[PDB]
Amino acid sequence: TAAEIAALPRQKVELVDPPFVHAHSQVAEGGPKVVEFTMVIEEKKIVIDDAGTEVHAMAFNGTVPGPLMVVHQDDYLELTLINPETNTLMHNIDFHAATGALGGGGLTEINPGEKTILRFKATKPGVFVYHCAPPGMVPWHVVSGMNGAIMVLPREGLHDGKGKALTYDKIYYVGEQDFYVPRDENGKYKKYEAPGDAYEDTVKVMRTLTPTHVVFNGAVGALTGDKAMTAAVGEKVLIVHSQANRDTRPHLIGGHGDYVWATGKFNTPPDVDQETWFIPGGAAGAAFYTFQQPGIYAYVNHNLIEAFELGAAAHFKVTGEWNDDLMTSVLAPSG
Amino acid sequence: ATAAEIAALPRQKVELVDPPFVHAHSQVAEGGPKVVEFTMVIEEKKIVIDDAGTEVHAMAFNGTVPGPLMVVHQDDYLELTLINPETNTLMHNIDFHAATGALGGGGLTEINPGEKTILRFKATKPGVFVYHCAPPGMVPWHVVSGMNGAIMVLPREGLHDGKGKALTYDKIYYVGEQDFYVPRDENGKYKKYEAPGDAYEDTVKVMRTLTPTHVVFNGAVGALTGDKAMTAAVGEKVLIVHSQANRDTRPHLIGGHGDYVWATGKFNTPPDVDQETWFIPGGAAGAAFYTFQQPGIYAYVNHNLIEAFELGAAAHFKVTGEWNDDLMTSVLAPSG
Amino acid sequence: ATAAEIAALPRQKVELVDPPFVHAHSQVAEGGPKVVEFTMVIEEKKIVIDDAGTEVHAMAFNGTVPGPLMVVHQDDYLELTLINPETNTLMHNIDFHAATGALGGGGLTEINPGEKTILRFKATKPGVFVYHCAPPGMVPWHVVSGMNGAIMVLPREGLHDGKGKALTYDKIYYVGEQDFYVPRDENGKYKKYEAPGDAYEDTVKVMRTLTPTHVVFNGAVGALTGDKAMTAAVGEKVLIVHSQANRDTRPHLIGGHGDYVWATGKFNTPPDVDQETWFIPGGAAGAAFYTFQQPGIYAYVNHNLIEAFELGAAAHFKVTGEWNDDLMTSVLAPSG
Amino acid sequence: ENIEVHMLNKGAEGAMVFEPAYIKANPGDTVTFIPVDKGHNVESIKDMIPEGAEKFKSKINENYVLTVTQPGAYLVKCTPHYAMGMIALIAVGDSPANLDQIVSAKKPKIVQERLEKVIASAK
Ligand SMILES: [Cu+2]
Ligand SMILES: [Cu+2]
Ligand SMILES: [Cu+2]
Ligand SMILES: [Cu+2]
Ligand SMILES: [Cu+2]
Ligand SMILES: [Cu+2]
Ligand SMILES: [Cu+2]
Ligand SMILES: [Gd]
Ligand SMILES: [Gd]
Ligand SMILES: [Gd]
Ligand SMILES: [Gd]
Ligand SMILES: [Gd]
Ligand SMILES: [Gd]
Ligand SMILES: [Gd]
Ligand SMILES: [Gd]
Ligand SMILES: [Gd]
Repeated sequence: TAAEIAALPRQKVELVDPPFVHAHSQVAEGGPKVVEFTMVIEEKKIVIDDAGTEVHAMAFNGTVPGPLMVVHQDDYLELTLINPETNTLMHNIDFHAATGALGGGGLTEINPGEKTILRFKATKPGVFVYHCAPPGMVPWHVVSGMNGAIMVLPREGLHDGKGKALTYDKIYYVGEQDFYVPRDENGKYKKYEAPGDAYEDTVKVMRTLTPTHVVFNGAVGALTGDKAMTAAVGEKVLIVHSQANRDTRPHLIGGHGDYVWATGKFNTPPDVDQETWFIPGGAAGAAFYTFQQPGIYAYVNHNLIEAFELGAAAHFKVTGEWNDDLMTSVLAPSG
Repeated sequence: ATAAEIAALPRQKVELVDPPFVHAHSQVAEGGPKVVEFTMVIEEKKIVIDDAGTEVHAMAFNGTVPGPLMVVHQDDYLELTLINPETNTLMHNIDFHAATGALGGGGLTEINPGEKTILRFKATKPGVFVYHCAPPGMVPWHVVSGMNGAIMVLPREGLHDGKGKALTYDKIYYVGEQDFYVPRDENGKYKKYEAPGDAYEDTVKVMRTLTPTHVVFNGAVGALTGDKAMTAAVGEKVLIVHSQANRDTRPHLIGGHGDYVWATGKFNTPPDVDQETWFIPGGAAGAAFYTFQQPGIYAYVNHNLIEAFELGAAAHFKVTGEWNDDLMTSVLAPSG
Repeated sequence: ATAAEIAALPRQKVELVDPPFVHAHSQVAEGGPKVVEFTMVIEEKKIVIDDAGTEVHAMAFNGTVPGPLMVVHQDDYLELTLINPETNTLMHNIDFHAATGALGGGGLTEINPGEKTILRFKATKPGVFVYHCAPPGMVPWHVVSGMNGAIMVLPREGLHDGKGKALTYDKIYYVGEQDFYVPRDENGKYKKYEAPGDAYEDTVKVMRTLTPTHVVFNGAVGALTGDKAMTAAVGEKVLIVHSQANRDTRPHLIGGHGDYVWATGKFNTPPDVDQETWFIPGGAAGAAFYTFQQPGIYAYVNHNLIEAFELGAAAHFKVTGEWNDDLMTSVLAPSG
Repeated sequence: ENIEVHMLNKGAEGAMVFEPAYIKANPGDTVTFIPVDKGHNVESIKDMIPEGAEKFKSKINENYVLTVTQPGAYLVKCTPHYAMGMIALIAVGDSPANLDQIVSAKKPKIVQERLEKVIASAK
C-alpha cells in the first residue's frame, strides 16, 4: 500500500568509478529499501587514443561508462541527477531495468542548471544498461559515452541453473563504448571547440555503422598495463559487461566464462563453459569464473580487429601457483 | 500420413491481412490436423520508404513488405497457391524455413511471369520462421527488395512458458524489419530508376558494403507511428513476432521488456525471461510476449541506436490505462 | 592428477585429415583418460579464394584453412607438437580456447621459423572450441590470414539432448568460416604480392573497415560444393561443427534445420531445438545435429544472404534417398 | 648528430618493422626510436653488440634515445616482435669488426632473412 512504500528505509550509497563497484552485499540485508544515488553529468573533452584523439564525452558521474549501481530485486532505486549550468546540452536517463516513461527518460529531461529525482522499483533481477536519450538525439548522447549499467541481484544472491549458490569474491564492470570520430580528408581525427560543432560530422560517421574506436573504460588501453584488473588463483570473479549501442562478444584469453548470463537476466539460466559469449547492443550481461592459473590474461571483444586494432582489450594480472595438470610446456620452443 | 489420409483432412481457406496485423486464428488448435490454404500474388512495384520520397522497386508477396504472417498449428499442412502475374518481369519462388525438402520449397515453386503453382508442406515444428523468395543466382537481391515475411506454427495446445504454464496473448502484431541498400548519386541523394533491372548493378555495390542505407519496420521509416502506431493497454498481454530475413537485429521495447522471449523463434526451446534487449540473427524470426503495466507512448526498435533513430528501425505503441507510481514516480520534476 | 599419474596414462597418436572431414574417433570414450597426441606443421603460402584468381597469403596450420579439427574426450589431455618450418618467415603460436592458462597456450608456444614445441593441456570442459594463432602485436592479422580451426572435446559418454537421451551421429563435418580482407588498387582489382609481410599495411587498412571482401568456408568461394559438396542420405544423422575465430555468423541449412544446436558450442549448455538459423559469435565454434528426411541438394550457409551469395559463404550437401510427399509435395507445378 | 627511427606494425618490408632498419652512425651520435604504433620497444641482443658496449632495453611504447659510443655493429630487436622479424642493424664507424660474426650468429629464420636484405638492400 502507499503507507508501506513510504515506511521502507531509505539509504544513500556513495558510488565509485568503473571498473570498480561500490559496497554492497550479494544476499540482501533486511527487507526492501529505497536506495538513493546521485550523479552529476559532466560534458568535457577526453582523449581516447595514444595519438591525442579527443571526443566531447557526456558522462554520468564524470566517467565513461557511468558507474554501476547495485540494488536487489524489489528495492527501489532513487537517483537524483544533476546537470550543471556549465553544461550546454539537455540530457535525461532511461534505465532498461525500470518500467514506464521510456525507462525514466520522459520524466528526467533536465537542461543546464536543473536536477530531478526519479524513483523506480527494480522488479526484475539481472544487469541492465542505462543511458541518456534526449528525443531526437539518442544515438549521439549514447555514443558520446553517456551510458553505464546497474545490477539488480536476487534477494538470495546469484545461483547456477540447479539452485547452487554462486558467490563471487570480487566483481568488476567493464563498459564498452564504440565511438565515431570524424576525420578530415588526410585521415587525421578532427577536434572541435564545443560538443554541437561536431554533431553533423559525427552523424556521418555513425551512419557508416563502423566505429573508429571500440574500447573499455573510455580509452584504448584504459584497463591494461598498470590499470589491469587483478585476481588470484582460487578467486571467483564476476565481470559485468555492457554495450548500450553495439553488439560485442566477450572472451577471457586463457580462461572461460564458467557461468555466463549472456542475456544479463538472472531468471534465465546461465550458459556454462563458455569460450566467447554474445551481448547484443542495448544490453549488459555477466560472467562468473574461478581463476585456476596465474599470469596475465587479456579479456576483450573477440572481433580481433575490434580488440587489437580498435582498442577493445583489457588485461587481468593474476597471482598464485601454476598448475601443470591443466597445462604444461613439454618442449619449450627450440630448434 | 499416406496420400489417402492427407486427402481426407478438412481444408480451411484463410484470408490474409496486411502487417503488422495477423489474420484471425485460435491459439489452441480447434479440431485435429487440417490443410490450411493461403494464396498470395506477388507484385513488383515502387514503394516509398522515407519522408524524403526515396523509392525502392519492391518485390512483395501479397503487395506488402514484409509479406503477411500466415498462422497454422503444428502438424497442419500449409498449402500456398502463389501467383506471379504477367505484369511482373522477374521469375520468383518461395522458401519457407518451416518446411523440409526442396530448399524450403524454392526448388518446386520457380514461376515466371504468367505462372502460378501450389506447394503443400507439413508444419512439423512449432515456432515463428521467416519465408523469403530466393531465385538461384539472385537471392540477396530479391530478399533485400522486400520479398520476405514469416509464418507462425503454434503448438496444438497454444504457447506455454519454459515450465509448462499456459501463456495466452490478448493481441499479436508481426513487425518485419527490412534492411535496404539504396544507391546514391554524387550529391549523396538517393537515385530513382525506371525499372527494377536498372537498379541491379548499383544496388549490388551498396549490398557488398554490408551497410544498409535504411533499416525499417513495415516497409518504411515511420511506418508504425502516428495513426499506425500499435496499441495496447495496461494489463494487456501482447506477443510481438519480429523477423529479419537478411540481417541480425536486437529488439527492445523502450519503457518495457520481453517477459518471455523465444529469441530463436522456436517454441520447444525454452523462452528467456525478463529480457531488456533480445537478439534475432539474420535469417530468423523470434517472438516476445509482454504484459504492459504503464500507460503512455513507448518506442520499440532495434537497439542499434543508429539503426533505430538514424536509419529508421523504430515504431511506437500507444498504451491507455492508469499510471503506477509504485513502479516509477518522478519525486522531483526537472527544476533549478 | 599428479605428474606421475599423467605419465602412467595411455597415449594415442592420431593422424589428422583435412576439413571438412574429421579424423577417426569414437563418440563414447573407449577406456579412461588418455594423452592424445597430434602434430601440425604450419605452412604460410598463397591460396586462391575466388574465380577471379584473388590470392591471400594464408598462414595455415596443417596446410589447410581452416586447420583440421582435433577430437578428444573431456578429461583427456591433448598434446600437440607444432612445428614452424624454416621455409616460413613469421613466428607463430597457438591458443586453444578449450585450454586454461598461458593465453590458451599462446604464451608457451611462440616458435620462430626452424623451431617446434610441444604443449599439453587437460580438456576439462566438453564442447567445440576454436583454436587460432595470436602472436603479440599481430593477432588479428594471423587469424584473418586463415590461422585458426577448432577442436571438439566430446563428453566421455558421447552427446545427449537436454533431457539426457543419447544423440549419436553417423557423419560429422567441420566447416570453418573465414572472413578475409583483400586490398584492391584504384580500379577495384584485388592486389597480389610476393610475400606475406608485403601485404600487411594494405590488409590492416581493409581490416579496420570491419567489412570483409570475402567470407567463405574451407578457404575459398565455392570450396565445399561440386567435388567437395558434403554428402548424406535420408535417415542419416549428421553433426556439422562450424567455427568463426574473427567474425559472427548465422548458420542455416536450406531445406533443413538444426534439430539440436549447441549454439554456444558447449555440451553442458542444453542444445536449442528446431532451429532455422542459429548464431555463433566471432571467437566461438558451435555444432548442429540434424537427421535428413528428404533427398536432393541443400545449401548450407551464413544467412547474411549477401555474405552467403555475394561474398562466398555457401556450401552444398547432396543427399540421396526417397522423397517424402507427406513432408512436402508440389500439388500444382509452375504453369500458366 | 641524431637519427630518427620509427617502430611500425606495417611498413615497406612487411609486418613489424623498424624504419630505417639499417642505421649508419658515428661515436657520440644518438638514435631516437619512436613507436608510431603501440606495442613496440627496443632491446640490444646478447652477444650481438660490440665488446665494451652496455646492454640496453627500453619500455614498450616509450620514445627512447640511444647514445652510441663503441664502434662496431649492433643488432637490436623489438622484444615482443623479434620472432616476427622486427630488428634493426646499427653500424658505428667503418667496417665494423663484428659484422660477419653477427650475420653468422644463431637467430630466427625470419630475422636472418631481413638482416640479409638490409645488409644488401639498406646499406
Ligand atoms: Cu545526454
Ligand atoms: Cu536502450
Ligand atoms: Cu523474388
Ligand atoms: Cu533463409
Ligand atoms: Cu600465426
Ligand atoms: Cu580467441
Ligand atoms: Cu615490436
Ligand atoms: Gd584513469
Ligand atoms: Gd589488491
Ligand atoms: Gd620447467
Ligand atoms: Gd501502408
Ligand atoms: Gd480503441
Ligand atoms: Gd504529481
Ligand atoms: Gd583445397
Ligand atoms: Gd560415400
Ligand atoms: Gd508428380
